Amino acid sequence: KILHRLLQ
Amino acid sequence: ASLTEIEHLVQSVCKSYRETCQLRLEDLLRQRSNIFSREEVTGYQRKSMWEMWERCAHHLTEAIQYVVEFAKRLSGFMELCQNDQIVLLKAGAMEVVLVRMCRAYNADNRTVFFEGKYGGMELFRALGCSELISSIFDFSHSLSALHFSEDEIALYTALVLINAHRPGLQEKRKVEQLQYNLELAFHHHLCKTHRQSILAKLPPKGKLRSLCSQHVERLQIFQHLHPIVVQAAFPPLYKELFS
Ligand SMILES: CC1(C)CCC[C@](C)([C@H]2CC[C@]3(C)[C@@H]2[C@H](O)C[C@@H]2[C@@]4(C)CC[C@H](O)C(C)(C)[C@@H]4CC[C@]23C)O1
Repeated sequence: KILHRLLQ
Repeated sequence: ASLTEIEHLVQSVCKSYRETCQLRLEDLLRQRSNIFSREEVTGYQRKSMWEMWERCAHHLTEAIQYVVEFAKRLSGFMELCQNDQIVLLKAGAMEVVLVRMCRAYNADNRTVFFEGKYGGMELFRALGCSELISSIFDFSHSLSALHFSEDEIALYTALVLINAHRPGLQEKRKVEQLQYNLELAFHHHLCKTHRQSILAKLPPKGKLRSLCSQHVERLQIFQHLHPIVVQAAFPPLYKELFS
């Protein structure tokens, strides 16, 4: 997920 | 939290907000006379619906990226499990963007800063959701009337996100504590500045959720009629949060 990536 | 500590939270949230805005408020105000011509408005209106959706979803996605950066800056957020971070962002990121939109809205002529100039709601007519767009502009008009300070919009947007009632939270009591700290900071700040009168004038709860629901419903219709466009030309972050 993009969102997982953006979160770290 | 104690008094100095509540006030430090106010300050931290304000700085996080200011640091994660797309554009500086002074640059938006200085551009208020720069308004799309009739010809330019017509150009937008005549664009195909799929292309205008794609373009608008691109700008929405960029705005969402800034909200994720804001969330990451709030105390406690980065310490929540990823499930809960994503629960909060799915439920609230679009709400935050709709609140932030008031910075780009000129209540005097009912225009918004979009792609380098100010235009009215009629700029977006190609999307085929004019009732929704009208409701969004009216929501910005309601927020403009409040004349938020930076502190007030920073804290109010933090509270849109940090909401312990969201279905799916695995650490509900932690989020409860974070939300309470923020509420106490917000209300303290309003008490100190003689601005408690705004609390009665904030949008009813339900209003933001209804705008966000309308978007998802409209998206469902779009994606059904144009699935390859969504697959090929909408941003992944948008699809992850809304599809
Ligand atoms: C999904 C799609 C296509 C169709 C369904 C309806 C929305 C969500 C509209 C409604 C409001 C909408 C017109 C939005 C656009 O995507 C993106 C803008 C936008 C973020 C675009 C960039 C601008 O500088 C600004 C002022 C910050 C606006 C505010 C208004 C907003 C949110 O659009």
